[PDB]
Amino acid sequence: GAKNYYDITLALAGICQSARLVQQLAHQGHCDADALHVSLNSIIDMNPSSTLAVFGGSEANLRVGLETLLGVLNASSRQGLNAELTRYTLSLMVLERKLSSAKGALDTLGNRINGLQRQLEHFDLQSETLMSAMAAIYVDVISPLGPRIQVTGSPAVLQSPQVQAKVRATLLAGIRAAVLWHQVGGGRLQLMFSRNRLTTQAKQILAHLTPEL
Repeated sequence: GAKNYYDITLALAGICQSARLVQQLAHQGHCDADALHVSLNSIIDMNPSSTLAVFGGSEANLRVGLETLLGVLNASSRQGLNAELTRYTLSLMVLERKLSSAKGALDTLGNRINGLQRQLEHFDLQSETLMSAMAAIYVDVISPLGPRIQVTGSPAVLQSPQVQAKVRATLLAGIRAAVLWHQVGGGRLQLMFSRNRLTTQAKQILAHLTPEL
């Protein structure tokens, strides 16, 4: 309800989970299938009753994001594989701010997302058809609002249109988490001023998820 770090940490973890799945897809051509399922579902899972409900109601569904958030906030090379994750997280945050400023854009986005029912009737969420349809929302509605997010990895892997579609759909999940992040009190300054609170909160959730350790 009132602004709190538990909810802000969860929404940031959703942004970071998109960043990490993109990195996996760009280098390997495949990613954590359970995490991708959670992130893609967050796009279509209508009228959530809490922040955690966006991600299916269980903290375990954000494990990838919560681990990623720890390195994005505290790992400080501006280089290495870890720095790719920071670049993607910040680029999604920048693009979301452009989206939320652009008159009519969030309305267009919602209408396009609900229109995925045109294909969901016949095809599963993780199918090529749906991945392509999700990618087209990102490319048609969001990406034009700034210079492209630069995705690198294995150049030949990234030549696959199926990989490109999975990457764009995962970016759309990242934008959707960034909208939530701002709705629950996150933002540029709040992040500058709360890196430890967020880090501590993420490590507490990861401990809660691991009673055997």
